[PDB]
Amino acid sequence: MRDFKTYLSVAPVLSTLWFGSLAGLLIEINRFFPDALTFPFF
Amino acid sequence: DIAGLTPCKESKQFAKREKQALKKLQASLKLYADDSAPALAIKATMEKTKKRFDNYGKYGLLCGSDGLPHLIVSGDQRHWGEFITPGILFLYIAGWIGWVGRSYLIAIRDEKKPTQKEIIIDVPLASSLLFRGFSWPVAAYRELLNGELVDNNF
Amino acid sequence: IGPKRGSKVKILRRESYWFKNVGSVVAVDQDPKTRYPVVVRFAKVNYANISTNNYALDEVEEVAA
Amino acid sequence: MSHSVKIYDTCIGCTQCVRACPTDVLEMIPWGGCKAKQIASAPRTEDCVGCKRCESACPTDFLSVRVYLWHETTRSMGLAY
Amino acid sequence: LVDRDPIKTSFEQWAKPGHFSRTIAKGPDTTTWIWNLHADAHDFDSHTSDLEEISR
Amino acid sequence: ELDPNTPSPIFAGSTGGLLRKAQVEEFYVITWESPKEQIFEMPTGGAAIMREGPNLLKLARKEQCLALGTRLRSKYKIKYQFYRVFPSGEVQYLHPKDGVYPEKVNPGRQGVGLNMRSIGKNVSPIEVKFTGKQPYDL
Ligand code: CLA
Ligand code: CLA
Ligand SMILES: CC1=C(/C=C/C(C)=C/C=C/C(C)=C/C=C/C=C(C)/C=C/C=C(C)/C=C/C2=C(C)CCCC2(C)C)C(C)(C)CCC1
Ligand SMILES: CC1=C(/C=C/C(C)=C/C=C\C(C)=C/C=C/C=C(C)/C=C/C=C(C)/C=C/C2=C(C)CCCC2(C)C)C(C)(C)CCC1
Ligand SMILES: CC1=C(/C=C/C(C)=C/C=C\C(C)=C\C=C\C=C(C)\C=C\C=C(C)\C=C\C2=C(C)CCCC2(C)C)C(C)(C)CCC1
Ligand SMILES: CCCCCCCCCCCCO[C@H]1O[C@H](CO)[C@@H](O[C@H]2O[C@H](CO)[C@@H](O)[C@H](O)[C@H]2O)[C@H](O)[C@H]1O
Ligand code: SF4
Ligand code: SF4
Repeated sequence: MRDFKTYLSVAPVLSTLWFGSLAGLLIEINRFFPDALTFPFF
Repeated sequence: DIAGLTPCKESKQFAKREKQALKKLQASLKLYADDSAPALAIKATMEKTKKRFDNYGKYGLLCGSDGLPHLIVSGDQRHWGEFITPGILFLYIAGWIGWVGRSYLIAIRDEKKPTQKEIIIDVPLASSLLFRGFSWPVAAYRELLNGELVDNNF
Repeated sequence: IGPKRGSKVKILRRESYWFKNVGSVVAVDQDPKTRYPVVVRFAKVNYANISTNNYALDEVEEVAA
Repeated sequence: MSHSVKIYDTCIGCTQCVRACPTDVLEMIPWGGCKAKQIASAPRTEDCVGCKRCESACPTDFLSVRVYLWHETTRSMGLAY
Repeated sequence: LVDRDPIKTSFEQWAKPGHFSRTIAKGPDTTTWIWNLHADAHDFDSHTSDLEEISR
Repeated sequence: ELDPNTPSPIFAGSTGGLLRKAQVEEFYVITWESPKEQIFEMPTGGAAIMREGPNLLKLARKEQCLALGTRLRSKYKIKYQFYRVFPSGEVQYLHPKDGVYPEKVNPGRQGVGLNMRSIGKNVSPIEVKFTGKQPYDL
């Protein structure tokens, strides 16, 4: 229903469903690794 | 190793921090949860900052006086990924913020009246020009400096 | 239509808002006579609420060409 | 100057364009060819204060006037009283 | 404004640049009108020259 | 005053208009026509009526007495007319002169619009050092 060469719109602040959430999933990485200050690698 | 002291393998001052400070976390002989199922200083908050024992990983990590750990990162003895490892990371992530900045933008100024399509958003995030960033191998590191954004357009 | 009337022109005066930028034109003057002919027009507004100005061929440096 | 703020433009046509401004501007002085043929930038300006209501409307395409007069009477500021 | 009415759309106004004083948000693009819109959003010199609604 | 009472533009009181500096220097005053008894708006905050006579209200300073237009022409009438009174006579015949309605053609009068050179590239700053022999007193 969405193929090739840009799509459908969206509101003024879907940024408030982008600050809240996405970014929100990141506390979700900041407790899985409840900590940082350098980091091991994969 | 360098200006401050040595890591965790020994750091006296650092040790004292572990202990007083946190463990006075204690400080509440009891405070009632003999069996009780809520008040969670008790379990972790300490232990999660704490079972962080004579281990924190081991990280090297220099630690000065008062034993709070300092970051050198000069690419030596041990400390390399306290800037570069999380540095290229900052670069890569940004730049694929604005590679697409210069994208769900350079895809509009055309067709028919295109004068604020941007207060609404055509493909949300761009969700089309999206991956162009991870789908940057090399990319702007050549095509930016040769063609398109070409000195012409400069 | 035969030569070029109003098909693409830069501005070069340095006072004019969209100066170095090239937008589109319209009914450029006919006669031998005056000194402020040529309407020009482009999308981008400017410091006034309404911006659709008239410059004049002593100049339009279009420039290459 | 003594009131010298340039609002001039090129059309100096004054229909659905600009009129506003306490006394100062008795123009319509048609110069021998400028479209709606009324031109220049002022009349006798030794009369009124310092607005920029002067543009706000109808082009000056450059600057637009403001206070610049310095030499400044009193009838030139409401308050000589 | 249409879109178009009076009387003779249910079809709601989602899409076509502007609304709020009449050489309105103009086709031609700008930012000021994005603090406009929120500010003076409630006001009454515009919406209609006629009491009526406003109290409604 | 009263022994000569010649009025026209009704009001009653007000701490608004005319005070000491309209004798000791200049004066300024507006006059007008009108149909039938109508209540107006006023400069200086107040508000009254009309009917006629000369319909000749006197006003502190001339920015004040043209505002009868900036509303007092959203209330019918060709004719409204302000002059300049002194403490003795004339020169400065204010709305007198020639024609009227700032947007017509009889003569040209003053104005000019140019300086020496026109709006063009005055990236050229201030020129000569101000010296009594080269046309910069205009
Ligand atoms: C997409 C984005 C974009 C890009 C590629 C740039 C790029 C640039 N900006 Mg910039 N900027 C932006 C948006 C952007 N900006 C926005 C929204 C603002 C707020 C008005 C600014 C305010 C700003 C200022 C004051 C300055 C710059 C400057 C610069 C230049 C220096 C980089 C820097 O250190 O600033 C870092 C970047 C910012 C501070 C911008 C924050 C906004 C970002 C996060 C936009 C993110 C994308 C956004 C959500 C778009 C939606 C995506 C869409 C496809 C769906 C660089 C050319 C500097 C300059 O002129 O020197 C050359 C100057 O200091 N910017
Ligand atoms: C009973 C009354 C109440 C009501 C119903 C109104 C209604 C109105 N007022 Mg009003 N007003 C009130 C009390 C009220 N006022 C009070 C107490 C004051 C004194 C401060 C004012 C001062 C005032 C002014 C100066 C103006 C109005 C205007 C208006 C009109 C515009 C409303 C609008 O668009 O929203 C405006 C609201 C916003 C744009 C939202 C922005 C709010 C910001 C500043 C946030 C506040 C800080 C807060 C801590 C931030 C949130 C937390 C954050 C840190 C996350 C509207 C008819 C305006 C007008 O033009 O009349 C037609 C005019 O601007 N009011
Ligand atoms: C965690 C981390 C990471 C991540 C990163 C990222 C990706 C990010 C981010 C974040 C971000 C990316 C942020 C940003 C933001 C932005 C901003 C915040 C902006 C702002 C703006 C401004 C502030 C402006 C202002 C102004 C203007 C507009 C102009 C002029 C005027 C003024 C000044 C007002 C990594 C891993 C990599 C590394 C490590 C750490
Ligand atoms: C090793 C090291 C170092 C070095 C440094 C140096 C030497 C620096 C300089 C630097 C520089 C000298 C820089 C500059 C460069 C140039 C340029 C020119 C850049 C750029 C750019 C651009 C152009 C970008 C763009 C973009 C992108 C890519 C993304 C998207 C879009 C945008 C726009 C954002 C340091 C210090 C860090 C420290 C330690 C480490
Ligand atoms: C209920 C309700 C309410 C309330 C509201 C509120 C109060 C809200 C708030 C909200 C909030 C209060 C929010 C906040 C947010 C914040 C956050 C979310 C934070 C964060 C973050 C992040 C995620 C980040 C991170 C990071 C890191 C890691 C480090 C640095 C960098 C960065 C920043 C990136 C009311 C009454 C109105 C009414 C209606 C309903
Ligand atoms: C009784 C005889 C009087 C009728 C006058 C003839 C005009 C007929 C249209 C109805 C009145 C006009 O508008 C009135 O009704 C509209 C629905 O129609 C309402 O709503 C709409 O109308 C407005 C214009 O008036 C629009 O600009 C508004 O954006 C819209 O919401 C308004 O809140 C109200 O002001
Ligand atoms: S309207 Fe403005 S000529 Fe036109 S800009 Fe000069 S006064 Fe009349
Ligand atoms: S801009 Fe100047 S001259 Fe014009 S009305 Fe205002 S004060 Fe008078």
